[PDB]
Amino acid sequence: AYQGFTKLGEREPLNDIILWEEITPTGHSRKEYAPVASTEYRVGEVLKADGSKVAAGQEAQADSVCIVNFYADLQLSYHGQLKVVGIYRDAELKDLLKLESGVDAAAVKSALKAKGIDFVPTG
Amino acid sequence: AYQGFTKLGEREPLNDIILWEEITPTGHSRKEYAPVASTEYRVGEVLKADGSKVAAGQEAQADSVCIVNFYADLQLSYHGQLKVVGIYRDAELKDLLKLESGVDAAAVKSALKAKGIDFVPTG
Amino acid sequence: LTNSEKSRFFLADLTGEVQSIPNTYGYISGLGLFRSAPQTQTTFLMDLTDWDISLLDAVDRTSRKAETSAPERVRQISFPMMYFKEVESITPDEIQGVRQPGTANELTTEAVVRAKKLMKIRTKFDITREFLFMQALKGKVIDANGVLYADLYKQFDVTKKTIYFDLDNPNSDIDAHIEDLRMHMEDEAKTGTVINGEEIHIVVDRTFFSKLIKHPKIRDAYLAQQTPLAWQQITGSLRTGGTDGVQAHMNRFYYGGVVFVQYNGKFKDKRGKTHTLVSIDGVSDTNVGVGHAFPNVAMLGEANNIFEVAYAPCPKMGYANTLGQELYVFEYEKDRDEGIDFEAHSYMLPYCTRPQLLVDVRSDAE
Repeated sequence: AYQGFTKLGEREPLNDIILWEEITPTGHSRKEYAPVASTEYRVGEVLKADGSKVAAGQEAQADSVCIVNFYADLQLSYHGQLKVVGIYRDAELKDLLKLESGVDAAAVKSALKAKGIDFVPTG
Repeated sequence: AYQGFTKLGEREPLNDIILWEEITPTGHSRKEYAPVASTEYRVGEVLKADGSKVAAGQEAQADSVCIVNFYADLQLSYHGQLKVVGIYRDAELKDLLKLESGVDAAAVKSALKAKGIDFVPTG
Repeated sequence: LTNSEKSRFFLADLTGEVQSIPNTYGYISGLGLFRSAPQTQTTFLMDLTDWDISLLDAVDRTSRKAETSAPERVRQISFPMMYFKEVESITPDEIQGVRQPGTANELTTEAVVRAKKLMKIRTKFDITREFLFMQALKGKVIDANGVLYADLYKQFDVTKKTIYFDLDNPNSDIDAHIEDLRMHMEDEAKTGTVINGEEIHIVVDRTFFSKLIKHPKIRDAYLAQQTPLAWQQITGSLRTGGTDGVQAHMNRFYYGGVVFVQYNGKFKDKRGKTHTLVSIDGVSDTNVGVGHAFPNVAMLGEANNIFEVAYAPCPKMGYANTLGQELYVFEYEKDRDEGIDFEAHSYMLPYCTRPQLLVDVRSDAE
């Protein structure tokens, strides 16, 4: 390119952050959201109750952790699903978290830990 | 999708617009352009001498017909080239021009008519 | 037998003809480093995947707690390629009447002119290829004009490594800098195999070689030796190896497990500015020596080759979507017997898939 380098992009995070979850016939720790407006979800981003990403100052209202890769242009997930699913109940994820700008992790982790979501150290 | 259709766009126009040109060792009818930032080029759009597209009210400033598919954010053409190339001098083209909104065809065609470009009717 | 000077009626002799062919360098081209990779499309992609490892932290037994490891990282990059076109024409009015140099009264034909034009074109393309290969060895592929085509360090997200030998200071540790350069390749290769850092090419310019072979430490070390190598290096020809483009034997020097080769290659462009092959873009202090160290072919093995050159077809009416070629030459005749047209095409890019291994070397101190 005119800038000297062309980077076609990085592979989107894989749905591997889940280490343990309450496995039930209908799914216990997973809830589906309505994709809000033109929003690009990825694996490991913390969502609010309505479905939008947690922003700075809104840490206490951390509702779940996204575990699907959604595309605003297609209005479809990377598995061709109409909804976006997050983890909001008893489960144990990895430290990989796609936080927003200016949002502290500790408040997000404590809010999620209140609901029974645990994070394991990652090397 | 949630709208019931997932159209993935149409193929970009091919470089079949050229029907005849003054074939010459150093490209008699070809002109190089430094691409304007954040600008999509397709085969058929008319460009000014500056390098941007002919907007409404400036049809008399038409200079050349772009024959490359630039990708702006990539800053490379669809053939891996660095600069935008359009035909401006004597040539014969298909009647496939991608004019902008509010841009009349007659003034653009007559402006290119003086340059030496002719448009064969297509059906 | 030709007309004498001063008189059109007496005769003299035309013994012969002397020619001054310009110097051409082909060391990097003749090294065989860049394996040929013919290409069909105009751009080629590449996948970059890597992982990392860390140390376990001790965790108590009764409170059953554990650790986890981060997943891999997969990216992708793309490469554009340079297109070179060169046109030359033959006309009857540069053949008619003109006399063949070195001959008394015989006339130039079309065959000799065509042969010399083709030879000049091929030589020009060869020197351009050598310059491009040297630039790719430098880690940044800059065209002779100066336009950037592929910056390997930003594309692969690596930083350039340069080593200051400090040859001026008599107390400098040449062994320490040599060891640093040797271990850099082993550390930064990251190929997953076992690396031997002694298998590298160190190509330096005249000044760096002169300062290196005249350092008090090196000379005093080699003078107090009774081996044939030391005798040759001190009082003997320092020109083993070679078969350079100009000289029959290149200067090279053995100090550690590595060798230092002096490469004098340089070319000029249309603007007249010279392009020294062994140089650093920016440095020109004249009194500082520069060099370039790159891994040998037999260091990472043939399975992991990092020096490749691509070739893609010319945009002609019947060469589309075919394997690339080193050079295309086309014959086109002017209408009305007005002459002959020549065109030469070459669509290439030399690149390095592990730019971290390309290490720069300087003679001054940081």
